[PDB]
Amino acid sequence: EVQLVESGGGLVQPGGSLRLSCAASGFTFTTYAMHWVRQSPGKGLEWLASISYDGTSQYYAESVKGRFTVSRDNSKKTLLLQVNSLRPEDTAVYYCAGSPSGHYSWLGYFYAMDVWGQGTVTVSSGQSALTQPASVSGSPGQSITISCTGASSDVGGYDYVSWYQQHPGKAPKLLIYDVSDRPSGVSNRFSGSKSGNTASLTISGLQTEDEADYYCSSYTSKNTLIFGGGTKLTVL
Amino acid sequence: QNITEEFYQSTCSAVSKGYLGALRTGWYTSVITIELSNIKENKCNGTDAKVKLIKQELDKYKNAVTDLQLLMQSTPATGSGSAICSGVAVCKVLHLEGEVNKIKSALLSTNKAVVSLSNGPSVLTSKVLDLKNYIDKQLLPIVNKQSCSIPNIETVIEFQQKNNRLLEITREFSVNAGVTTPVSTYMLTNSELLSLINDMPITNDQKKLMSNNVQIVRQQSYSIMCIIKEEVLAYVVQLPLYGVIDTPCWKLHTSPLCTTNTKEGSNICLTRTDRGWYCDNAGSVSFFPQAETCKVQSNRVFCDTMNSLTLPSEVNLCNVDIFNPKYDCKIMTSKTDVSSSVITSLGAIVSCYGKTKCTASNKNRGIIKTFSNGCDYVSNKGVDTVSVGNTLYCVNKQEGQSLYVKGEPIINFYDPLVFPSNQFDASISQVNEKINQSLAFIRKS
Ligand SMILES: *[C@@H]1O[C@H](CO)[C@@H](O)[C@H](O)[C@H]1NC(C)=O
Repeated sequence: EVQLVESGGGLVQPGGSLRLSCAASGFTFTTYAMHWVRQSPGKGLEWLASISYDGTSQYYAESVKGRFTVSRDNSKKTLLLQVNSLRPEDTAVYYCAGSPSGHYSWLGYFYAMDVWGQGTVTVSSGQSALTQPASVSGSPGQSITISCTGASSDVGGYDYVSWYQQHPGKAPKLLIYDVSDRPSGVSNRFSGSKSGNTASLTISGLQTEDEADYYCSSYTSKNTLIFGGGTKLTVL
Repeated sequence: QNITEEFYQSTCSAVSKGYLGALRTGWYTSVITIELSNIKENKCNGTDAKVKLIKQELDKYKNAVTDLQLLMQSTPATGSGSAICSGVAVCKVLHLEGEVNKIKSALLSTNKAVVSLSNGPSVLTSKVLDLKNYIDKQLLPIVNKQSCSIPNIETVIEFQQKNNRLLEITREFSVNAGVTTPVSTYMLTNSELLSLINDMPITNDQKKLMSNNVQIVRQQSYSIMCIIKEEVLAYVVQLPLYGVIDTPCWKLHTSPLCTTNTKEGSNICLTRTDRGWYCDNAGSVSFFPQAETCKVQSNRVFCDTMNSLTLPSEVNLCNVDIFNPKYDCKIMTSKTDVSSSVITSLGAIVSCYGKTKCTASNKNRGIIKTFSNGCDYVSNKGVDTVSVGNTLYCVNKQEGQSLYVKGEPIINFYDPLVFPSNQFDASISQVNEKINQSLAFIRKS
């Protein structure tokens, strides 16, 4: 019962400002670092921002720098993201995520995400520096493998690659952190590797629960986070 | 205004009046923070000199942080318990959980910020160095890869420059058991000192006073190490507060007054005691026996009241009439007639006795006076040096007016045989009672 819930959104005017926040329950805030991650409909994931346990350091992605600012009140136990100058290309589901490392402030020491939320919609009426496949057919009881290809700055130079399982219309769950380590509640069948510039997550003894979309992320050497395309596993 | 002098021939003493004093009566504490980086550097294939230099400077940063941590883990000794209590109470408040989180939140956007603690003091916190921003942005992405990337030499030099102040502060806090004085520029920069003086709840004459005599302010301050917790190094600077400014002050110089017989066994000596700085304070006199408790700058004087004595103002009347019972004016006695000189502020007292060569030669004209046996005084107007035996003293050449207050040397009023010469430190009434006891010792026999 480590529960995060997002808030603020609905329909909104192209222009003006907009505030989004989060809520923490089931864990100690001062030990966790926070992330904001969004997702357009029927499209991939895109990173946004992250703040350390003390809110001192705060480091963003380039595409959204400036128009966005992330804040945190550790006394009231919430995390805030303000949106200025909304654009019609910003309409997406905005997710709240957490990372378990505390007393640390470099983005590399909390580059993975394991706790997520439902997501709130922000719509306005009148994107992948990593690269994965899309079509991956797999008959049950066999082994297929997904390719997350980066180039030295991401994945290659840093043994810092994570892997996530997101089911259609639900929060993402963590599968692999570091390069091959996995958290609890994760089946043995989940297992990931790295060879130069390409990391690869492998899965054997395919089941029905496993038909889903899967993502990868890495530290970037530029002090940011990069998210892949997203691959559609089909069971037969 | 103008500093003047009055030499009292009757007591073989000189008093320098006219100084404007600044006596320390309070402490103003302030918290100085340095944002540090909690890192877990990890091994890469490194050989090239740039990776080693980065890892070397990085190891000096890690060992400096762990050395400062074990310093607060085991620093129970206290250098001066009577002067660091006010700051130690702040470090003890900071040791509570969540208080460091409070100052970490208030100084999030600015360098300086006021923080209301839970015990009520409104202390001023200042983030003078930000190493966490530099380590997390410029160094960890270069040396936390599988194999180290090759960094350029500009990063190596900029990191040695930023890390240097941390190493020197850890050096001072380690060798002195966490309490260093004076406060060095490593502990507090001149820019930070002037801004901290400017931001104090003191009068503008007091800010101008501390700002034109910043070195004296530094010599009367303390730097106390608090705690290293959650990527934060905090330490308190305790600055002097001069509640009394431009107060009248006096300086006493004393010298032995002996008789001038040719027999060392028929001469008696006497020297006024309690020589030093005297300053007016609320209708009374603050006497400072220790020499380091008063630093003097020109007309100005900066003294510390922590180790001082409060006496009634009638003690100044000991300079013109020492035999007056209205104040028990203390002296020391002996039968040791050894020559000496005291360079006063506007001149020089010379006590010459026995077979001794006393002279006052000038660089441009020879000796204009050879002193005879007894106690005398000379103004600095026209006099440059004073020679006593094989020892040469220099007379201070500051311009001012001297006044020779004539009177007979009091050593001629004492019978040598019944003088108490071994009694050492003694009040005037004590010696007078010893003389009444010796007349009682002669009537019966
Ligand atoms: C000593 O005796 C004389 C005799 O009258 C007296 O005047 C003087 O006050 C006495 N002094 C002391 C210290 O007792």
